[PDB]
Amino acid sequence: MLHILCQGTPFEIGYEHGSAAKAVIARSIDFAVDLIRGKTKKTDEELKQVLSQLGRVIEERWPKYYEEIRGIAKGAERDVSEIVMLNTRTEFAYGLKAARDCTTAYCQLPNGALQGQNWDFFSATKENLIRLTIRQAGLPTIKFITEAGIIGKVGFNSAGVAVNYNALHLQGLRPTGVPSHIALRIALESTSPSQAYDRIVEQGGMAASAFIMVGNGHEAFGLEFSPTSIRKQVLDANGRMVHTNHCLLQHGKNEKELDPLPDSWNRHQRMEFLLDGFDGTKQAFAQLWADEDNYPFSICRAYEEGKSRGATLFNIIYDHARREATVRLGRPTNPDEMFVMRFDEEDERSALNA
Ligand SMILES: CC1(C)S[C@@H]2[C@H](N)C(=O)N2[C@H]1C(=O)O
Repeated sequence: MLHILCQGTPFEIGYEHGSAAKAVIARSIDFAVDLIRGKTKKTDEELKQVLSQLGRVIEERWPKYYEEIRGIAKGAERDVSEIVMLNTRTEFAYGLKAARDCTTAYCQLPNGALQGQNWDFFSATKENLIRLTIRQAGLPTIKFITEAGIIGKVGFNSAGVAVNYNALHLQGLRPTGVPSHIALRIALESTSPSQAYDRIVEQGGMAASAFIMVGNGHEAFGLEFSPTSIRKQVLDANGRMVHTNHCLLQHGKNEKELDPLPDSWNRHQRMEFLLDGFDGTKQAFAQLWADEDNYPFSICRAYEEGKSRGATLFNIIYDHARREATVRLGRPTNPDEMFVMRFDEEDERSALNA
């Protein structure tokens, strides 16, 4: 998988990403444009203006992230609004559709916690998956898997903070709220899960709906959110946390979950069952993500035309004890690629600002 090392100012960071992933970003934009057009009757000109409005929000509220977005645009030779689109894709898509009309686990264990997910989506995006190592002086070094062009997704940092992301569809949109991928980046720049929690909350409200898990070797929490609800998931009596694509927590009376997939319930029940017979070993933990019960709608999801629109596109396993993330591209039953991410002393020097 394309691996880009980004360092320096926010703009320089964005620029390296944009330059080195130029052709991949073009594919990301193409795919996003197709997806977006499927959700709306609006003309492209109107869509451009909405994106200009969203860009102005990011510029005002998170100038550091906007500067990076500007760098990505410059390096990829694309319009800033196109990159803004990539970084607000879910929110943008949700909003347009309203106008018109993943399996994750954390296990606390004696020889170190284990945390992981499968990311399930349209297969077209798998070829657009890249990884970035981002060094910013005085902040944790981040290593994360993302679709080319997007500044926050799934990964971990030199401080041991590991993040996971699940689609969730509670109703509501706040265009001035924090986009999900910005919140992911905020979590990835934090030195602990507690700080991550604090800094996400600091934003004063989410733009839309998703689920985010943040953990290290000691503690972990999940967040189920809408623009009007932030509910915290904690470890159960077994030191476990499981999440799929539906609300497990009680939200306010006004909250409304929109068309979650039936298999989201099946997969959660399945993973909890699997973790019951789980012996604690890293080998067995890795095998959980290859489960094919209820195929093609399984934990290891398969694309099957006329049944399931997506597949598991990657799996990540955080070995908290060793601060290593094992990544398997494609379906864990037969991965396209497998590699281990780890921080070296240079990554650590940047984090210390030494
Ligand atoms: C296309 C997807 C793989 S993406 C969404 C969620 N991750 C899930 O499961 N789905 C599938 C769906 O919406 O059919």
